[PDB]
Amino acid sequence: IERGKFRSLTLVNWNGFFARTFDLDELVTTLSGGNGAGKSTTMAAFVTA
Amino acid sequence: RHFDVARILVDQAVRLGVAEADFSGLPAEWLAINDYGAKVQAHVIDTY
Amino acid sequence: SSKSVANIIRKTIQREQNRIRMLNQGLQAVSFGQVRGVRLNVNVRESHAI
Ligand SMILES: Nc1ncnc2c1ncn2[C@@H]1O[C@H](COP(=O)(O)OP(=O)(O)OP(=O)(O)O)[C@@H](O)[C@H]1O
Ligand SMILES: [Mg+2]
Repeated sequence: IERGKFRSLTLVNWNGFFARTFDLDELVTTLSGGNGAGKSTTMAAFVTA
Repeated sequence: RHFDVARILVDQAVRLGVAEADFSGLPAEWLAINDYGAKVQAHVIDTY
Repeated sequence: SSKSVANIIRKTIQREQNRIRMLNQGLQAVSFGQVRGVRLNVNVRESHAI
């Protein structure tokens, strides 16, 4: 009961992200932006962490 | 319709300059923008 | 025979380089994301020039 949750993700001094924090949704978080916006970059930050 | 509005407005707003506070390292808060529980997280857009 | 070989390869390479370089100007700064233009670079390999 009471599954642990990932609350937030922080990027520091990356290409395009000097300092950016995203508040992770409990159910679904949806990145949206044009090609090259850097969404793949964000998932990369996650997984590398 | 509110959602379909919010999105569009943001699409129009983010093309207009940037927010200087975003380089301060201080995260912005989730300000409520209506009843029923809608929230937004964005710094003020200062630098046009 | 070796000299002649080297010569013909050199000529062929030059011709093709020129043709490709002329072709390159068939592109007009395409807009894709942060990509603003596409180009083909052709260059004889020094490792092979030797
Ligand atoms: N290792 C890298 N070296 C140089 N530029 C990179 C690198 N990784 C990403 N970029 C650039 O950073 C920007 C963000 O790329 P990214 O693919 O994350 O964007 P996107 O909008 O999420 O698109 P996609 O839907 O393809 O993931 C693009 O300009 C990409 O070319
Ligand atoms: Mg991406």
